[PDB]
Amino acid sequence: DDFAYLNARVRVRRGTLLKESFFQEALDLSFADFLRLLSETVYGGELAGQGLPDVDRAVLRTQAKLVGDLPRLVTGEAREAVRLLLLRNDLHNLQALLRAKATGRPFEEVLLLPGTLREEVWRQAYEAQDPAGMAQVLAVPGHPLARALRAVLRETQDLARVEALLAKRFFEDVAKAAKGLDQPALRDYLALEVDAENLRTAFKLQGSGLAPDAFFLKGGRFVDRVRFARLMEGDYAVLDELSGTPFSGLSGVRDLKALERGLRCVLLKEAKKGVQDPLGVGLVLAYVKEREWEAVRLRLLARRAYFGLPRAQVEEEVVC
Amino acid sequence: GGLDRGLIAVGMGLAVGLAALGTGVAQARIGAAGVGAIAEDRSNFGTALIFLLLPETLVIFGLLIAFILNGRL
Amino acid sequence: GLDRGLIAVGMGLAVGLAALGTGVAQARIGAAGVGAIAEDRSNFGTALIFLLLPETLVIFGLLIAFILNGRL
Amino acid sequence: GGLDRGLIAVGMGLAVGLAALGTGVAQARIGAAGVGAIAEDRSNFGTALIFLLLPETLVIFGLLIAFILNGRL
Amino acid sequence: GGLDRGLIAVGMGLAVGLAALGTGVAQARIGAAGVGAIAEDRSNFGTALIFLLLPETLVIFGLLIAFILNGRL
Amino acid sequence: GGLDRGLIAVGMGLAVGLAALGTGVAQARIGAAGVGAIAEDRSNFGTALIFLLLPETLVIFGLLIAFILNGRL
Amino acid sequence: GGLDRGLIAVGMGLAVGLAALGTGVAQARIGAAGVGAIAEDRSNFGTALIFLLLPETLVIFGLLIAFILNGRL
Amino acid sequence: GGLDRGLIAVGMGLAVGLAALGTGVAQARIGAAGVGAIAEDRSNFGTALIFLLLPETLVIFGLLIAFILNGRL
Amino acid sequence: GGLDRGLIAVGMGLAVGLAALGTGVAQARIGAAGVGAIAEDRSNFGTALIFLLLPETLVIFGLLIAFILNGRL
Amino acid sequence: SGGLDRGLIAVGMGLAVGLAALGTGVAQARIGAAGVGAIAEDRSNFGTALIFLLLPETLVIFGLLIAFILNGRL
Amino acid sequence: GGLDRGLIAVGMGLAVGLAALGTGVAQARIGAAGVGAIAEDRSNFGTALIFLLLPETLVIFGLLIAFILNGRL
Amino acid sequence: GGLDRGLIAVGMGLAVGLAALGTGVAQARIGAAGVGAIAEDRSNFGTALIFLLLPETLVIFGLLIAFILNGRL
Amino acid sequence: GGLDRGLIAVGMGLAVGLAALGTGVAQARIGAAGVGAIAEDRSNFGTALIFLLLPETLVIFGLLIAFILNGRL
Amino acid sequence: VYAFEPVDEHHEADRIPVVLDNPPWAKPFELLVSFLNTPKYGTFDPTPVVPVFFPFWFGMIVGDIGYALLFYLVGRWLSGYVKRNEPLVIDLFALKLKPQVIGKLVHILNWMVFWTVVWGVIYGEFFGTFLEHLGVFGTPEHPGLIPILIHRIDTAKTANLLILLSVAFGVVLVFFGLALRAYLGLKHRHMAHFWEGVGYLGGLVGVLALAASYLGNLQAGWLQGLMYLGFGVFLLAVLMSRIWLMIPEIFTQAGHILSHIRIYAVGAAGGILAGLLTDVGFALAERLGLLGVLLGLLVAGVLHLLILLLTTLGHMLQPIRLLWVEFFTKFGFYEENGRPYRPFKSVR
Repeated sequence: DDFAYLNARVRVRRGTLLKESFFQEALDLSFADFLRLLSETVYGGELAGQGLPDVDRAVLRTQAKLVGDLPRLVTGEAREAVRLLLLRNDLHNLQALLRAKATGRPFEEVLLLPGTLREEVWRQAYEAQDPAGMAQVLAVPGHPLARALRAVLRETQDLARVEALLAKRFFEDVAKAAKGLDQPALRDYLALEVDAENLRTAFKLQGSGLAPDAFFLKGGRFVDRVRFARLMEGDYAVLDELSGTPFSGLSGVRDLKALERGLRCVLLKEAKKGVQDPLGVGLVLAYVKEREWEAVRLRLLARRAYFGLPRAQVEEEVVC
Repeated sequence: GGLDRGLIAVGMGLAVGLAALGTGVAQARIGAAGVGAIAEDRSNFGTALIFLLLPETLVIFGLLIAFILNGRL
Repeated sequence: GLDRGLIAVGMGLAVGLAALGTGVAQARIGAAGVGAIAEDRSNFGTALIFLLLPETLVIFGLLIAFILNGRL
Repeated sequence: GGLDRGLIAVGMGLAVGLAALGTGVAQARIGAAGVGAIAEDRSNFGTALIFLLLPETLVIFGLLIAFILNGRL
Repeated sequence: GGLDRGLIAVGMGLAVGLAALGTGVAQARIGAAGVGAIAEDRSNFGTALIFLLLPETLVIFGLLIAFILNGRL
Repeated sequence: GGLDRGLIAVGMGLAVGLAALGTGVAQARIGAAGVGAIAEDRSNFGTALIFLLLPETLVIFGLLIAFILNGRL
Repeated sequence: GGLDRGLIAVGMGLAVGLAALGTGVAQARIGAAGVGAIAEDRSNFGTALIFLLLPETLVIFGLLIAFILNGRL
Repeated sequence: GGLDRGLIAVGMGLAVGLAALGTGVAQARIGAAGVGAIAEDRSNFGTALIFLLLPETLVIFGLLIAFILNGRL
Repeated sequence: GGLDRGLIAVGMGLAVGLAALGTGVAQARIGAAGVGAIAEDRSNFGTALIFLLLPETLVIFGLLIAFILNGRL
Repeated sequence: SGGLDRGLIAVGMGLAVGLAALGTGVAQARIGAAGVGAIAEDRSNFGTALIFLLLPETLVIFGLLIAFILNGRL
Repeated sequence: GGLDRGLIAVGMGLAVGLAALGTGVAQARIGAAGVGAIAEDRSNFGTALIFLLLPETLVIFGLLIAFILNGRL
Repeated sequence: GGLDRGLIAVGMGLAVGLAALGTGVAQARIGAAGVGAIAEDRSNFGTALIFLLLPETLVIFGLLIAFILNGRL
Repeated sequence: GGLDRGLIAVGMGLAVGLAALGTGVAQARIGAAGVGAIAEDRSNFGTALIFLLLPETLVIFGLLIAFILNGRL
Repeated sequence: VYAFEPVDEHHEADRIPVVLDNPPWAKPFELLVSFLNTPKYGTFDPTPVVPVFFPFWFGMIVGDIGYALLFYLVGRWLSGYVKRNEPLVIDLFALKLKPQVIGKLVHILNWMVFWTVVWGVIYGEFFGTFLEHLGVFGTPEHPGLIPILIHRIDTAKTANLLILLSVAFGVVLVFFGLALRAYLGLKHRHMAHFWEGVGYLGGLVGVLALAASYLGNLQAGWLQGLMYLGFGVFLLAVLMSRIWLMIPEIFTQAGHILSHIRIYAVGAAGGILAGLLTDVGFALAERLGLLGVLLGLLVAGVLHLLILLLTTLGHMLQPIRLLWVEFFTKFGFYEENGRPYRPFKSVR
């Protein structure tokens, strides 16, 4: 309820963050210097021993300890708004869980990376008679995933096309909840995220040549459906047509790796404007996205120190 | 005739009540932020108490004006 | 016997708006205190002190009401 | 000489009503946070009830001022 | 009778109305959180009803004050 | 001659108006949460309707106060 | 004479206006959530309209009190 | 036959003003949700127009009470 | 004339001011959602203007009530 | 030559103008907030934002007309 | 006149105060969005200051009304 | 003087009070955005202080109106 | 004191109370942002306290008007 | 080669460290001085004005001699704790304090309580109103003992003089801060801040002169050229600066000068509260029965201790907050925060 009581702990968490020089010093190490620098970091409290999977589990536990509490301790419309921040991990968990349910593998075979719901609910949802019953088992009061499963559940029982329409309706329900919320910053942030995801899907569907109207979604502000068709076709001039929008440097780039890098850079630049509202909820989402970018960069530095990647090999990964 | 002391006391009471309302309106957000800071860490309790005590001057000036009106009463 | 009721009406408005401001502070105070208590049991006394900090407006309103009653 | 008992009753009623308004303004967020905590866990329902019952002193003081006015009436 | 009866009646009416306003302001977010908890689980419906009915003490005190004003009228 | 009837009518009118204002202030958030629960599913429609109609007790008490004022009138 | 009749009309007007204010403040978030549920699906307009029409009883009771005032004057 | 027409006119003015205030208070969230649904889908304009026009009953009752006041005037 | 004309003008002014307040209260959220839709799409200006101008009926009715009051004046 | 009605008419005209300006400012708050957000988004719909901002002035114009009618019939 | 000038000054002061209240209510969100845009870039300070000064016309009209009241004082 | 001087003082006091209320209502969001920009960067203090001090012209006009009332007093 | 002194004290009390209300309304958001900045870092506390104490000229002008009313009485 | 080269000049001293270097009589206020940031290493050290004025304003704040005796008892308890040489441990406060900070706090409490007992003798108030029983103050309504300079109960002869004393203290502090800012600008040879301080002083002087002329008393002949010269000096410094430090800045400085009456306000409020509590307790004890004076005096002491624990923190904080808001901000004290003197540790 109180958008400032959580923001106080958010500012206290934002005071405890690694500097850019901590990543600049990580460009020259031997993973033992990186282990010692991680032992001095705030994430090092979950650091058990030495090794790449131990460091990965420590980074995951540190992210769950530093970001997972913000999904808790919230109430009402503030809780419903903050629920639409850590939604991608639970969506991927539910997607691979539905894929395993359609596959028939063991319930302990899945990894089940941390989301926003109870893990015992995900364990009980491994065996269910109907997918609507599994959604009712996984039903929270304000989670949009349960309502999206109830909406898209009137197609079949369990299909891969049902999972694709579930992901599309999950993005559409995120956009609808952003339209239905009183927050001038998070709505535009989610709209830019949806538009960048649509552009990434247009890049990832290049060469398929199928009907993009089924592939495209709704909710974006910088892209058009004719622009989506021109991006589905081999027309990088439409990518040059994105003038004035957040896709400023994103122009004429045919490389999908560079396209996703520029998309992540534009997303981090848009989330860096989240410090403008010090009384709302956008600063907490900005701190969450900054911790996520720092954790992805820490995992990249850990992989580079493990397998001996050059600093030139990671120079395209520390631009922002 | 006898409509002076009651009106003066009514104005002083309106002053004290609206000053207490404004002081509580400030103290709501002040104490909410201070309690969130204390729940974040137990290291800035005095700095939060400083922000909690910074807003009492409005109610203090209201009580001073009420005492001045009572001296006029 | 005309201004005798006006002073009582002003004292009543004073005590009522003082309790209104005290409850307006105590809303966010008790909200943050209950959120801290739901976070951990180790933050009970500081939250109780922060909740009790709002009683000064009620004390000043009761003092003004006692001053008006002595004037009454 | 008349026109004083009704004014004192109106003042006591304004006191009781605005004290109930402030107590309700506190108890709104109090009961909302308590219901959220009880939905979280049923173990801390007693501390939630104590925090909810802590705002009753405003209504108690308003009833005391109304009783003092009724004694004056 | 005269105007003091109507003045005391107006004071009791303003008391009851502002007390009901404060009671509804308390009941709003409390019933919102209770309906959210009932949508979460129907097991805590009794605690939800208790948290809903807990705010009516201000209404009971306002009804008592209005009855005292009617008895003094 | 006397404005006692108009004064009692003004008091009962302020009573009924502020009581309906508080009832509507409760019913806004109550019906928002209940409409969210109904849009979730039709499984708990009865308890949601009970929680919606639960705010009518303050309006009933205010109507009793207004009927008592009319009987005094 | 011309002092008692206009005050009753003033109180009836204040009652009707505050009742309409409370009814609109209730219906605002209710209609917002109902339009959200209608945009979610074109199948739940009935319970949405029921929850919308549920706030009309306060305005009906206020109109009944105003009709009682008009029967008095 | 003194301050009667002006008092009845002041009451009808307060009635019409607070009724328009409540109608606008409903219409704010109503038109916000309706514009959000219209931007969501052009096919949802009719239900949004119905939800917008549903709030006019308070203005209709206020105009009826004001016409009753003018007939009393 | 006396004093009924000034009170009638005061009530008409209260009507016009509170009706404009309610119209602006609706038009705030109306224009906010309309500007959001206009920045979203340029093909929604003709409906945003309709949603904005739909709230002017309260101001028009208040102007009509003030004109009826001035004609009574 | 009103003695008490002349003050009451001026008080009513002042209350009308003040509450009309309050409603116009309450509208223009969210109006200018959304318009400034759109202008910081892009410098393209500044004229439409100005039109949406100036659309609220009809209430202030009607309140000023009511005050002018009160000053004329004073 | 010992009653007309004070009432006219009260009306002019209420006009100026409520006009400044509405101007500040606009300027709050206006300056919030303008300071956000200025923290975004310094290239948009002119239109931001223009939108900030756009609320001054209501205060100018209120000052003109107060000057007309002082001329009629 | 007599009834005119105290009424002019009440009008000047209501003017200054509502002007300070509107100035603080602007200054809340103004100082919120300014302190947010200051926590963003310490080099934007000039435009933040300019936007903070821009809203004091309404308080200056209210003080001028109160000084004109005192000169009339 | 008669009618002039009580009404002058009532106006000074309304001025002081609403000035304290506006000052606390600004100071709530100001102190919330300042406490957030202090919990963010213990390096911008000076500018935070400066911007916090900047919302005091309204209370200073209210104390000045209160002294002017106490001297003019 | 131990090269003891000199420090930098008034310009270009950025990485240079900073130290207090104050008198040992004023060494105890170092924690309160260093609660904020550091100066510009060539900025005026304002720590002496803290011990000059915060005790003098704090004695005017709290004038209860019984509260001074309770403070002396608590200081004796803290002195015994410091003589025990144990660390001050408060687990619910999470406050671990060394004996040096506790000894500095005890010395500051003694230096506060001396002037506090002096002003309580000036106010004639011991534990609230103990003069209701034995009239140690001498009033014309009831002469019990020697006369009080301030009766501290009525304000008909006290409020104007108290407001004048608070306004004179605030104006003197504002003038001292403006003079210190102008002297530091002349020392650093930065004529912008020097002209700004001179113009702010002239505008404040002209504002006070025109206010005392128009809204104050009669005889508007002597200060007419004073107000004209003040407005002219303000306009001339505005032309000499052209920095748009407008009438908003002058009004903010004037409000910071006029905010010193809050000390007299809080002192009168605490005195009225303590006098009302003590009068109600003494009345319900002696005049109501004269035998429940034990239980009545116990309840009165409990209520007085509760009111003291509720209000004395803010009553002590408001003077130091006003000092930090006036003497620092009038002299600047918000530029670059200084660099700390961090030598080699040898933590031992």
